[PDB]
Amino acid sequence: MREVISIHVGQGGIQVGNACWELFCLEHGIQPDGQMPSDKTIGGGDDAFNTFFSETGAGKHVPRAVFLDLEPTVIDEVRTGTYRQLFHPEQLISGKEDAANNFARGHYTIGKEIVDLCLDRIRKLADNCTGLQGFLVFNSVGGGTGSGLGSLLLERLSVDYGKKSKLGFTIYPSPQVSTAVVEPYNSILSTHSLLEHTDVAVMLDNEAIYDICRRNLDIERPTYTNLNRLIAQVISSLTASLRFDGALNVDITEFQTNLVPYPRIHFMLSSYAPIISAEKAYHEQLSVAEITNSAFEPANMMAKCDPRHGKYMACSMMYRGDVVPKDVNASIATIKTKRTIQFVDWCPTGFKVGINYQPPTVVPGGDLAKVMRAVCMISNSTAIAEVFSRLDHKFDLMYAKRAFVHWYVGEGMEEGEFSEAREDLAALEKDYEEVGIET
Amino acid sequence: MREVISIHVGQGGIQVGNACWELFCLEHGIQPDGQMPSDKTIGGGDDAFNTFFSETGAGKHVPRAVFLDLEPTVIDEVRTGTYRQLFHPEQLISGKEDAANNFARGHYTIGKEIVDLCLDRIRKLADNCTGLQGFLVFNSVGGGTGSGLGSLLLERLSVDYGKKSKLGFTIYPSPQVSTAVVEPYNSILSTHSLLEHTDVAVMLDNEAIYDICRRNLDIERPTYTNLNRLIAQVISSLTASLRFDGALNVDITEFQTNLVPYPRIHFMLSSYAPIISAEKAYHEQLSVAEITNSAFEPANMMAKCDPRHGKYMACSMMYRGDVVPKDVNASIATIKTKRTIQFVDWCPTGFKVGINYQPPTVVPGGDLAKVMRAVCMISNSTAIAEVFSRLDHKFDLMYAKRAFVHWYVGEGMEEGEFSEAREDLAALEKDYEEVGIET
Amino acid sequence: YVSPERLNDLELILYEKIRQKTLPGEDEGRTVYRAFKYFDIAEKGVIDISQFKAALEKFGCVFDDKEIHALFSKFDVNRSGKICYDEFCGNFARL
Amino acid sequence: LKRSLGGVNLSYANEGLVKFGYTVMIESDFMNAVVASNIWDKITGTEEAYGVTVTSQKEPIVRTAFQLLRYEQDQYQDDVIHYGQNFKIAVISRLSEKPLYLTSSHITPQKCAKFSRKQEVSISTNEGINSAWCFEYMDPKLRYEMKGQPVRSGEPVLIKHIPTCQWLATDNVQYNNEFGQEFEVFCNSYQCHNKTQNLIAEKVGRKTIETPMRNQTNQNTFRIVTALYP
Amino acid sequence: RLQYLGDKKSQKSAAFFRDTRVSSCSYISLKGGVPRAIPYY
Amino acid sequence: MREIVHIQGGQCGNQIGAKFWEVISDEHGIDPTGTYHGDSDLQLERINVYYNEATGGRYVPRAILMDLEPGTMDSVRAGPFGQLFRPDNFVFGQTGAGNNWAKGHYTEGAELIDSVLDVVRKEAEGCDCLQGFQITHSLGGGTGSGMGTLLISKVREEYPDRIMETFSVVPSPKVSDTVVEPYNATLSVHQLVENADECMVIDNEALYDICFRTLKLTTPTYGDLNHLVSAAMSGVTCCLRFPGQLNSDLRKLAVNLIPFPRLHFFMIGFAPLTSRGSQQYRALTVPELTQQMFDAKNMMCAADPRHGRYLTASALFRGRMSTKEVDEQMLNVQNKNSSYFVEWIPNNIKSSICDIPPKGLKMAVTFVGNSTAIQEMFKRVAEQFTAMFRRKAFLHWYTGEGMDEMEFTEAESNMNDLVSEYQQYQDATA
Ligand SMILES: Nc1nc2c(ncn2[C@@H]2O[C@H](COP(=O)(O)OP(=O)(O)OP(=O)(O)O)[C@@H](O)[C@H]2O)c(=O)[nH]1
Ligand SMILES: Nc1nc2c(ncn2[C@@H]2O[C@H](COP(=O)(O)OP(=O)(O)OP(=O)(O)O)[C@@H](O)[C@H]2O)c(=O)[nH]1
Ligand SMILES: Nc1nc2c(ncn2[C@@H]2O[C@H](COP(=O)(O)OP(=O)(O)O)[C@@H](O)[C@H]2O)c(=O)[nH]1
Ligand SMILES: [Mg+2]
Ligand SMILES: [Mg+2]
Repeated sequence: MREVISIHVGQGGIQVGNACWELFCLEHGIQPDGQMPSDKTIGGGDDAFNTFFSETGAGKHVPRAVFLDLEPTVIDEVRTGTYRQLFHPEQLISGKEDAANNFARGHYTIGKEIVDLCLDRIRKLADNCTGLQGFLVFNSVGGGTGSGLGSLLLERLSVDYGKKSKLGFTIYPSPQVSTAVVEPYNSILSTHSLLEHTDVAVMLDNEAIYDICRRNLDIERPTYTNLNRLIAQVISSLTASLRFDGALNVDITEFQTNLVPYPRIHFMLSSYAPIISAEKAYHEQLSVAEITNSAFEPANMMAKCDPRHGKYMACSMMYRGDVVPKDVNASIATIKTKRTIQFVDWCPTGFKVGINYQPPTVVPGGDLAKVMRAVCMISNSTAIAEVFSRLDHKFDLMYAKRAFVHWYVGEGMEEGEFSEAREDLAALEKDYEEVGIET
Repeated sequence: MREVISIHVGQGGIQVGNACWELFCLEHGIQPDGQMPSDKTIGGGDDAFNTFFSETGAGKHVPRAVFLDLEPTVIDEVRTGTYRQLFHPEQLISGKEDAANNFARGHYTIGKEIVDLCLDRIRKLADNCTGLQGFLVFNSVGGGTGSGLGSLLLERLSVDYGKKSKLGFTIYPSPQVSTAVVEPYNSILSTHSLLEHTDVAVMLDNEAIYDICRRNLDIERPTYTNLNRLIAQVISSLTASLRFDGALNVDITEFQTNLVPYPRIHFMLSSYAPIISAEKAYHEQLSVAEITNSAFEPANMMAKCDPRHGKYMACSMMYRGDVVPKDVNASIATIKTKRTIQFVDWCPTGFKVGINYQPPTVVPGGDLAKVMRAVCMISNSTAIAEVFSRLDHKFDLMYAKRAFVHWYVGEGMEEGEFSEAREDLAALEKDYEEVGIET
Repeated sequence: YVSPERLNDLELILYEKIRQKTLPGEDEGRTVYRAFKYFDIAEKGVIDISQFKAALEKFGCVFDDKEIHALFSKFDVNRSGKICYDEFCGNFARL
Repeated sequence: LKRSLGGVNLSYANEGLVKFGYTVMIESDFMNAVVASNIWDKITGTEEAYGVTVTSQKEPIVRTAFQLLRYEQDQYQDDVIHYGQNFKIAVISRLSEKPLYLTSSHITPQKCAKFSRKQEVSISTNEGINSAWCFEYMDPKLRYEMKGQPVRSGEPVLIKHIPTCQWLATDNVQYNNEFGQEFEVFCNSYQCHNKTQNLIAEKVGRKTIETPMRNQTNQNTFRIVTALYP
Repeated sequence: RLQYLGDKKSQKSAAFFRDTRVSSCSYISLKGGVPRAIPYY
Repeated sequence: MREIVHIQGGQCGNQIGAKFWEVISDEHGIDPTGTYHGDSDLQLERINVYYNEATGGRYVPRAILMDLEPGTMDSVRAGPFGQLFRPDNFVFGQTGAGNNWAKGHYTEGAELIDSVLDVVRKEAEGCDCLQGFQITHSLGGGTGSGMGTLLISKVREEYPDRIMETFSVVPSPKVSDTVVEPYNATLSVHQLVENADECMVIDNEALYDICFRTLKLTTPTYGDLNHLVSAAMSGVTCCLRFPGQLNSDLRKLAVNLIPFPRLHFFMIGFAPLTSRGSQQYRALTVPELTQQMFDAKNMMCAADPRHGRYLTASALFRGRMSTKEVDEQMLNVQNKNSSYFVEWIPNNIKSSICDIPPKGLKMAVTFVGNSTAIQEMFKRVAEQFTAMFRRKAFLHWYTGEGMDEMEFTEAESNMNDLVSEYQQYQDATA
């Protein structure tokens, strides 16, 4: 009865969306054929597939997903891929022309000819759902289609539904390992759209994953398959509590009231641990003692921002496996004892605790083997100001004398809008500086 | 003891009757040759086919319909087709020469020598029947023989019978896609002929039917055959209440009151749902709540007029399948609560719910898959104003210079008929506006 | 039974069904081939009678088991029981 | 499992003339299963009645064996069972200590099937009207001139409740209990929904109410079967 | 008493919604030519 | 001995009838075949009330099924329990009603009244001393309200002394099953006031609210709604068939339930109700029975008895209970619920005792009470006509039977003041 509708738009999301579902598929025992034979279980068990799947009355399960992109290239591979018989035949929206990495195209001219289908699909989707708890949307910010259609879609929801909480996982350009040349433009204007419209944002920069993959997995030539695997874990990591028995269940509704002190400060960064491959794992111990300790290692963070460069504002952790809760308290206490990690003055209690028994599931053929414990660290800190600053520094140099501006201007977007972006992006930064001051 | 005699005239009438009779025969299980398998004659005395079939006494089952047409092409096809042995070899009357899209020709010159046989044949057919409930007439308005013999037959039946209820399933011209160029004339004149001599009529325009197939069934290159099949579905849905037991039953007499507050202008707009193909069928819930909602969407409407333009007078729901009656009442509540459809101020309660148990039957070679529920749409609103005016405007535009008129004048039609009929069209373009609007 | 031209007639209606379902700019053979490639999962290139029946039902051509077996045997000359849709789609394209 | 799976031997059938006393099985012809009983699980009934389950496995077990003891003294003192001669379902003495009888009660908003939502069939110890049953030939036309006729083992058998006139049949509905997975058992009339104008039949008099004019589908099909060997 | 009843005089007034087949209540006021229709028992 | 008769008409009126005989057949220990197999010798002593003696030792109900459409009566006899009714007693034509109150009272229904009046008179003459008629039908339907009422109207001209009942399912505005639902009921309603001695109003909304809320059922079917209404029927005559400490025939209730000669519209309720998953977890005894029965929501009328004050009320406790406990709970309910057993008639609750509990339950009660709270139903339900009358029409489907305007403007003149009769007897005080 507790269900969440997933929204995926853009090339960046689609593959990460591809990764999340497979593991989601694996965790329930629903093979790509669309069935859940299990140990010949027919009615002799609980009803836990509600959280991410819906019953059709006799047989298969239809995922609660809607897919959006303007280039049929990405959709086609999924439609003819290894999961061709699972997704709804028509809920896989396919476009006609590529967004060509331009925001103006993806937000004012070509993106307005497909939203109608998206909302129609979602409205019907919400109808089936009875215990809607929120929304999870995966999108990319460095692409015209990504920011554009995603921003427009999110805006539409804001008025259509309103108070329904939103949690979105975006992918900002890496600090230095970056591909697109006009990506910063789309990002900032994307930030304005989601700045005052989304509730919880989880930074998921790409470069950080590479080091996590290389250093710990000890892989020197990772591919896009590997990075997607990690993200699916966290996505499955954060929401797995709602659907399995746990000592202290935590609902997606219990993040806006426990992690965002102020309405505008709602940008947060993630990290994951433990990370161990299938070769050097069984000879290591993996105790709650150090697993928590490693989670706070700056080099292990899932984003390229040094937590040592700012105070800590609010934290939230979830435990899994056979963790004895008292073990949870012991790990936290010493962390406070350590002086390297420091909190702000106005947050007396800054640790939210939750324990879910189920062990993380392993998809064969991957990198992470079967461990008996793990922890997901999701914390909001004032240090994230730098990343917004660094993007701002890039914008100023490439906007001082109208770089590639005419491409965006001609599509209809007003020139003065960019002045609006600079005002909002810098305004948020100046907001963050004041927050960290001491009383 | 209850029967309905179906009368068909014209090309469209003949084809629609063909498809509908195929559907009826398959649904009642009578084999094409007209001989039931010798294992299910237990109820042969009463059974249900008495509504459409009259046992010969030795086994053969005669449809209670008559086919009329002035062009031997279609009539010949029926005899040479696979249904050759079913229809009576005299009740498919054959004409001699075509009317050729001249409503004047088919009403005073070429039809006088044949209308006599139709009256005798219909009287003979009705004599065997005991509990005549009503007459159904399908005709093509824009067709010469259709409107002409269609109009003359209705006018004659008026005096011949009197109070017998009778429904008119006409096929008016499409708004923009056209088959004949003189359709505005033969359309307009037929309107007056039917207005005060038919009690109930339902629009069955083409384009609305065409789009419905394209949007749902996913057949980008549909032929007329796909069109006729749905019409047969609508007929079966409308008449199933008379031949299948149910908690709530609606008879043909249950319509002249529950939806006809007035005698003169008798018109309707209908819709159907669901229309789901196999590739998109098993993957969806097909719930009663959702199906009804899909019914009121203007996109699925079966006539080229958006119902949102005005006010709904009354609407009759006929369900067939495994609908739980408690669900029906709840569904109507959501329809009333939605603010996108506003009832014409007077409607106090214009819903008539019909519940039948027998599920719809699937015919080989069709597009519909197998479903366990359905909903029928028959409701008229001021939205039927667009259909009449749009036909009229063409009438004035093409009559302003006496074009195509001479084809009519020299065939016997006086000049005053056109002048008088258009006055009725004015009497219909100043009807549905008095309550379309604090008086 | 179903020895006489009734099998040929069933093909005529079937060819019409794919023709109606065929997308613009592509022949019916591609439309039938794509459906076969959708249903099959082994990727070897051979499907059983159940897969063939599932493909027919998707196209809307649903018939009794006897007719389905006759149609399969008509194009399954080798009698192995694993028809090759590569030739089956090609025949439709030629027709 | 041990007791329930205790050895059971179905009695032989001579000349296909099933007679009261021969420990016989009850199969679902359409559901391809044998009626199985349970003593452990308790239904939500103040009295002592126990649920029933139809099982696909056809290996013979005691819990799937019943007894056909003459329900009432009648004119038919000869032992061959006759259509419409009252008889009762009796459980094997091995399953439970107290004699157990299968029974059903009428429709009720409070008393309804757990899954099928129809009138439930109860294995209780009541000793009233609720025990009777009477066979009826499968062929609808022959329903009249079968009265008093012999019943032959191996011929399809339908079941109807004399206190209520409802057929005991099985439908494709799952059920949960210890003994693996199983389907449910309940009484109902899956009459062909098509109506027959019986009213005019009487006044015109062409036909009488006795001969039924409504087809009865297969899902009600049951066929009594005896043991393989004597 | 109190209770309800019907209306039953149709071919009377409004000259247009007269005998317009469409469950349209009784007829159309049009005294002012504006909005509310007649608000079966 | 003081037996009664039943005349149920219309598809709605028929379906309720289809179960009551199902319900009655059980109480007297009778199965479908028409043979006796009961358990208790008291089961059979008072059997003559509802059946007539017949050859072969078989019994047949004293029922007349009346309809104008062929499907309904064709429907019932082919279903379970299809053998009880006498084939001769059936009556039907070849036209139908079509929820047109006009056609059901002047043209078609009028012409066939001969047979139904023919059959009804004969059966009543047979009984030793006719107790009275109970008429069940749906005023929202055509044949029931339209033609069914006339039979109610006509029968008064022949049997002035016997008393009447009406289990009329008046439709509610919340969910209407017909657009005509609000030109057939009242026109049958208006004629109902001058002839109907008593009236039971059962609102559909109450049934669905009753089924979903307390029973905790998920997907009920009309079979669920029908029986609950039928159960109420057994309560009215329950004490008329079995001995008891305090008996009260249908006459005795009539005396103590209608404060004034014409105010004869009641609301009823049935207790106790509990879900399948809840039976064990409840201790059933006398004092918690009152909590359910007196609860407003338990009422089968859409009206809320908290909108007004109770005039008179009666309750027939079912199940073997002593005499002391029955009275005392009345004293507290009267005092505690004094605000409603308004104030000018002391102790307006009647008491009955019977010693035959419904099979499978050890305590249940039946409720028949009069409270002004019925005023809302005759105020709101279809109240739109007062505004929707002004525009004169829909006529062409009803003057087709010769009905004129004067037949309508007169009714409120006769009908204006029911509440204006009920309202006045709600504020008055000594
Ligand atoms: N980590 C990761 N990032 C991706 C992936 N796919 C796309 N991206 C991001 O997308 C950015 C470039 O955008 P595109 O490749 O054009 O994808 P898009 O956002 O959908 O834009 P369009 O091509 O117009 O659809 C890169 O900078 C990546 O950061 C992916 O599979 N993994
Ligand atoms: N939807 C649909 N419309 C049809 C069909 N057959 C004919 N029509 C209608 O008929 C029109 C063509 O003229 P017809 O009415 O068929 O001509 P006719 O009825 O044969 O009269 P004559 O040609 O004079 O003999 C088209 O515009 C269609 O709207 C059909 O099978 N389906
Ligand atoms: N509670 C209940 N109401 C019913 C039943 N059958 C019909 N109705 C009601 O009767 C109304 C329709 O009555 P109608 O068909 O016009 O009566 P008829 O003209 O005699 O057939 C619907 O609004 C239903 O609510 C039933 O079995 N139980
Ligand atoms: Mg892209
Ligand atoms: Mg023609």
